[PDB]
Amino acid sequence: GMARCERLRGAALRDVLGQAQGVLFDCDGVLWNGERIVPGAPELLQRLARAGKNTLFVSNNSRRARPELALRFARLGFAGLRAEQLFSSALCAARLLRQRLAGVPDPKAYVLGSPALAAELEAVGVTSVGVGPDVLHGDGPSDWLAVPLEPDVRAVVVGFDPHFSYMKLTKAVRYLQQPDCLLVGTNMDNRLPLENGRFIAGTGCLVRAVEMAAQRQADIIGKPSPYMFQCITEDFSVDPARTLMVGDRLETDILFGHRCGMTTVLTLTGVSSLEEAQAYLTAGQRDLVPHYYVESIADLMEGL
Amino acid sequence: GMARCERLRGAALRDVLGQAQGVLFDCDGVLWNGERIVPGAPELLQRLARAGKNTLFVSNNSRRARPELALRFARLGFAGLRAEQLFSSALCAARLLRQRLAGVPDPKAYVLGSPALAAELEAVGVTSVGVGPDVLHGDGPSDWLAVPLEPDVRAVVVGFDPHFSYMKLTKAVRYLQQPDCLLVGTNMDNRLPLENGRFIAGTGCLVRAVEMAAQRQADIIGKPSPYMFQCITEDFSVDPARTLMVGDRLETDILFGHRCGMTTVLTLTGVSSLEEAQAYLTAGQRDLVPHYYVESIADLMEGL
Ligand SMILES: [Mg+2]
Ligand SMILES: [Mg+2]
Repeated sequence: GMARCERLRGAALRDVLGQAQGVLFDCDGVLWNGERIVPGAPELLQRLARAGKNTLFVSNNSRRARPELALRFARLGFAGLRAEQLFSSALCAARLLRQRLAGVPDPKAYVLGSPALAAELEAVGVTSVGVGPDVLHGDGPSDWLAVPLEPDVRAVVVGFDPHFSYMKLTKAVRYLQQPDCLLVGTNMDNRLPLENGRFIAGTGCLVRAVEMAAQRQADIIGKPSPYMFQCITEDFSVDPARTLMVGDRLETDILFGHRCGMTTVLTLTGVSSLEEAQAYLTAGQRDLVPHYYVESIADLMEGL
Repeated sequence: GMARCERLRGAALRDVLGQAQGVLFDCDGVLWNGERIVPGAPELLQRLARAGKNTLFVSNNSRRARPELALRFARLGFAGLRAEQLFSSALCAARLLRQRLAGVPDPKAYVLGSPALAAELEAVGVTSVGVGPDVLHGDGPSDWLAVPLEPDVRAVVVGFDPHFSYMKLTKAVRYLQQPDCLLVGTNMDNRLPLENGRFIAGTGCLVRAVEMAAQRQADIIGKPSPYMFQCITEDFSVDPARTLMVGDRLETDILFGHRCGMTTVLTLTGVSSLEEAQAYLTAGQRDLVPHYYVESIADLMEGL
């Protein structure tokens, strides 16, 4: 219940991991950093599998699709992995629209995002527009507002989009003038972590901008939004009480666990540090303190 | 004292307006709506001048320089207007940087904004770069982050920029990696009002985007930011107790007045309606309740 931020070892470690029906893994900062993977991570999955434990993988990535993600696992030495275990914000975004755009014929979405995100939409029957560069044509507003749009658009989907422009912001706002139109954000992250400790602006910057202009609260898919779990529980029977959430980041992965009622395990490889976790415990922010923590997910094995 | 949202007529209209040493006007929705001016607005100004009252004009516009704004006034039938009375967010942005870069040699700023905003900076001694289109080329992040920047940049200034892109956002974040660098936002408005009641995304959307990515709280110039007043009091001696703030919007102009200690007057020829004012008074949110209100600023003449 109350995260004591205890290091998960020996007696407690065998208990909690042992009792777990399944384990939920963030990918970046947990299983790997770039193409260089965390020691013993592949073996951990093998043993989790043989222990009879369901392992699922969750990612706020919105740039590259399920197929190319499964391959990434293979490239990095993770084998025997089914695509059905992979859940990205783009996938779950598509899943949301399909449910919302139920009895709507020829469902269309304006997409400020990647070709992958489009693919995930196209896999659920939702056609896409907006992917790619949209440079600003015209002298002033009257020109920008006269650009012909898609009449069948029933949703604005903001994912990660390096081609995000004021022009796209305008189109999205225009589309959203129809109240019935949906606004979806793949994730609210302010930063996208990069391989060697670098970063660039995160999708949440683009989402928040559209929200402000359109004066709307977007539906967010990715962690720490509980819908990520919703997306999972539709496919898998996941008793959160018997499932561990493992992540490197406190503001995404851990908060996700608490909101879903999962026992959370912070790994000290990746973004967050223990000092920060205790600082939250230390600061009274009851929802960002991990129940347990480990130096690396490799430490989890003796629990099996 | 406590703004009761009273209708300003006869005795009350005679009292405070009579006692007022000066009057501060927002332009859009007060003096005019688009190119259509409020009947008798020019007359009010003529009569205020002869009454011996200093009139100043404040705007969150960042697309028009002081000169080009003065012309708008003259061409729209407002005569005897000195440019010294005009205060735009772009102008005050320049005033801020000049003060903050008080002793920096060859000061440079990265500007996500208009050529005008650049001019106000260039008139104040601050060199500018970033104005105009900045298309994103390169396959991924490593390419985007390897783009050579201008070394002398000591400030990021976010104004209204229809060329705003993820590349510009990226450049801004990189500049801001040096903590000593400044982050300035001309205004935080969610929307930019257009001639015929239309609108487009406001500067505040872009600013918030840069803030999130760079994890910075930008310094805001325009209303309702008190700095707009500071910018003015550097030029004019304004006793706020003897100065009227007149505006069409409650959340920008009126909030601005309360924060500066000016007697606030809502004109109903603009964005806000009387209904909204009564809602705030009813709700106890004192900083958005106008002390007084008039159907049009033309009603103020009988106070003289
Ligand atoms: Mg991660
Ligand atoms: Mg206005």
